Amino acid sequence: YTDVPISGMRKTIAARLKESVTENPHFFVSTNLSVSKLLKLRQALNSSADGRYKLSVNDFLIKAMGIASKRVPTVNSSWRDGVIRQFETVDVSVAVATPNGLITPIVKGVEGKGLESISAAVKELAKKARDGKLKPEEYQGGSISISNMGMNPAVQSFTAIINPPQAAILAVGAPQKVAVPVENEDGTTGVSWDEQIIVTASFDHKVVDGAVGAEWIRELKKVIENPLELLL
Repeated sequence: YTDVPISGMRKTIAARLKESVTENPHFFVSTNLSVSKLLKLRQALNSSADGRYKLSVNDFLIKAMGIASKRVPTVNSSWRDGVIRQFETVDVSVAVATPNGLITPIVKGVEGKGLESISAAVKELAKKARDGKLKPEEYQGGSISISNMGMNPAVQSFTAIINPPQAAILAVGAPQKVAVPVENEDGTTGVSWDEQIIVTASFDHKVVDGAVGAEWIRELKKVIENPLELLL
């Protein structure tokens, strides 16, 4: 009936996603991260401030992605002319939802940067993405991506398409209350309510195998569920 035409900008993104799904054989690895200690650490770090900063879960996730990509360097790679290009630093592309679609500004040098610097760079790039004032060197590049959907409480889990020429992409669902067993100080078991987040990582099988993706997911889960390991 109504036949509004394609903008032309959508055609390049459609061809790019076509390239991604036709040259990257994707496989997904799902996990559930417990963030009950991460939320307490974020609450303490936000309460011990004078309005200098404001921390979110995405800052801890980007720092944990940097730590996990430094520990497993096979995921921090690409696919080039007969050659695998392996980087040292973790450059994390963060997806920002604008009314003109999707853009991925890059936070450069994630490992050894600082949570306040990460929060400042994410806020700068997000407000500049909403104003539409970016340079091509700010959204062209990166070694790993992350898609965030925590503001929507309906999305329990979702998958994402890998932006070429990267090798992996993360997808973070809304937190939910999951029943987790607990021992009391006597012999019986109990019911405790834990805040869990379903995290799905999509890997390219030409670069990352299933054991390498499982090791990356295990290190990410370790750094998330033990928040004091973000110091190291």
